[PDB]
Amino acid sequence: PPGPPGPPGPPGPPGPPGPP
Amino acid sequence: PPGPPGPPGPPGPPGPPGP
Amino acid sequence: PPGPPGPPGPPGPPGPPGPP
Repeated sequence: PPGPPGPPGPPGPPGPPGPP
Repeated sequence: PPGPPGPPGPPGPPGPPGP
Repeated sequence: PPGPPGPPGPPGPPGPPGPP
């Protein structure tokens, strides 16, 4: 049989700047 | 063998308003 | 055979504060 799933991916980048 | 890591997460949410 | 890729990473952190 196939091996198991790999681990989770890394966290995404920061979100965008807030508004003024 | 185990598979590769999954993909990057999405961007986070917006920062807060400025001063 | 190799397992499949893992699941997605989590969201990134919040963006920075907006300008004045």
